[PDB]
Amino acid sequence: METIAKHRHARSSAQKVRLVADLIRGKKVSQALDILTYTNKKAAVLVKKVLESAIANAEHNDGADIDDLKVTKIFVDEGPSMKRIMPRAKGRADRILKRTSHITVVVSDR
Amino acid sequence: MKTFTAKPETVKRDWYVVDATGKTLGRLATELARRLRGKHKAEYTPHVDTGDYIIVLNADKVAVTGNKRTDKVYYHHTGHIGGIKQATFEEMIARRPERVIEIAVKGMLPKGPLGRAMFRKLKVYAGNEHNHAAQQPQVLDI
Amino acid sequence: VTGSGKKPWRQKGTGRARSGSIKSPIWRSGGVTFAARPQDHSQKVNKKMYRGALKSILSELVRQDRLIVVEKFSVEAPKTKLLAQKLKDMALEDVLIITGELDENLFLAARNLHKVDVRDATGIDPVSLIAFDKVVMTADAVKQVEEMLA
Amino acid sequence: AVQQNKPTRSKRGMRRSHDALTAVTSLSVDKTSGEKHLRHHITADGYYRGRKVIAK
RNA sequence: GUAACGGGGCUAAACCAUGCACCGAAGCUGCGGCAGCGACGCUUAUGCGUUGUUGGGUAGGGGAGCGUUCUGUAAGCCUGCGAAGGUGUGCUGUGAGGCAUGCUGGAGGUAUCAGAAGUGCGAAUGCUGACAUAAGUAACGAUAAAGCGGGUGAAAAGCCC
RNA sequence: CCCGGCGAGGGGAGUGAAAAAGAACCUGAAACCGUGUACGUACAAGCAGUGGGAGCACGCUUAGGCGUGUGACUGCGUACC
Repeated sequence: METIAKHRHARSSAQKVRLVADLIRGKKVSQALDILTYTNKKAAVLVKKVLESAIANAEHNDGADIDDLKVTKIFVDEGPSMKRIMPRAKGRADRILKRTSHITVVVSDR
Repeated sequence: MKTFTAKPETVKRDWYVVDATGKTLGRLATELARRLRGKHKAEYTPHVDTGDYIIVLNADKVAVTGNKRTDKVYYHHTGHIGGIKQATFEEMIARRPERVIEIAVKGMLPKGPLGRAMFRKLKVYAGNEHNHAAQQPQVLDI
Repeated sequence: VTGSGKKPWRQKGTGRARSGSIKSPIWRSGGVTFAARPQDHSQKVNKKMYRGALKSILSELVRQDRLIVVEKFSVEAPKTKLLAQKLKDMALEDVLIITGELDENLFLAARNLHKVDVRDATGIDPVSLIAFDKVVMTADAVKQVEEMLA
Repeated sequence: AVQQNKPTRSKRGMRRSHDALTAVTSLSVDKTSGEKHLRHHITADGYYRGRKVIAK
């Protein structure tokens, strides 16, 4: 039994979040939470909330035990980009992309 | 049917010992290159190393015809602006006698990863003694 | 195409391809390169060629036994039920009926039957003679066709 | 000043081979309170080496 | 930077003369297949028995076809026992292609023979939209300057005192 | 109902023929960006393919020695308009 939690349209580029995600892939949930706690990255806060939500879903919806859970799958997907205009010198205009991402965490008792 | 192809994990390689005393450098080198490539075997395959291990003794006693003993020049560039260095046949024999045969054989072998692998099977010694008795080399009068 | 004839940007100086009109067919929302106009597709047919084709069609219908000649063909009242019953007796379902005089009772009865058409001797056309499985022509109608074709 | 050819996705991945983060090797455990903490750092509750440093 | 045999090397593995072998091309021959043009059997509503010969190709000329949308044939035919489209697999023709079928999809599609074209895109510093690259790089807009305690808050270098 | 900041965003439940029709909503192609598995890759030089070809993995098979993916090594080979 595997439980899924997602955070779609997160305000962060997929590249930045992927750095944190690779730290906890395949680790036990208890160990993963400790790693995210002491990671000085904004993406760490976002990932931790998703992981905590996935753990809660397992208890309430699947009736699983936290001691047996681990991060079996975790990946970050690119989300829609917001277009903005940044004035430059000599009247030139530039396009600014505010990239977002979809964070998915899967926890299983395996 | 398809033409037979040699298998690198089932090819038989033998050990031979050759004495280079008094042998012409070029004529000796061609025979060594021929056997290192396996051209003398009916199972010869261009993309497989089917040659034999060869031990060369007395590499410092090779012979050269004409005035090549003092006129043959070995050039090599170090990669820097000055770079160009040279040494005659006499100088090479005094300093690094093994390089004389090794250089000649290398130029006679194919160029590429496989040709480099073939060169690994050649053992050249300046003296008359070798420490490969465990391999039981067979005397080769070449 | 609605729009102005102003040059979108100057000929030289910018790193863009030449532009002269916003209505160019290359551009999106531009005009059609060879925009169509209303036209007449009708073709001329020689009188003799048209008459010859009808004679060939009529001859073929006789050869294939698709042409039926009857003394008369009419109904008592302008009721579709009567006409449909009549065709069942003659084993006809998709037929073209040609009569010398276009009786109003017969015309009204066949109006709702989409497989049945009633025509006058002068109203025959080459396509109709081929489209319908069978053609029924009254004896007097047969006579009228002869002078038209001669 | 600028590239003459578009670098490949393969080259992009090679450059990022050194961008991976490193996780803390392990967390110290306070001798008195027993809570995990960064080594040589005070705990979230204000303890350090079981001395109960100011926690106001 | 050897740099006036491609290299290794060669006193023949150089040069001259003679002789016999062998290697060597999409040339020639052998085997199988396709097509064009000729004459022949007066064969045949013509394909062969055969039969010789030909088949590199730009500008360009001639000949024969594939597929797409639409009209008739069609109030027919296929289709919720799953249409078009999307995505795989197998088979098939000399080619443009065609046929069948798993999954997706959830309502249209269309034989045959004819008819008409907004009928086939990689390029035009082509047009519009989407998304890459450089790169997590430059930069965050006057070098007048900040430090600490308390409060509020999920969170305070930037807010309040 | 549950995690979360009485958020955003999700996991259940329920509705429905369908929720991978959930309003960023029919169908959902391509560029582009990811996770997993098989194989190759850290002494080897160039339009990245082609001809030959070992090994490994996997599906077959009355061992039928074939198919599929990968491609050590080797001959030839300087895109298109």
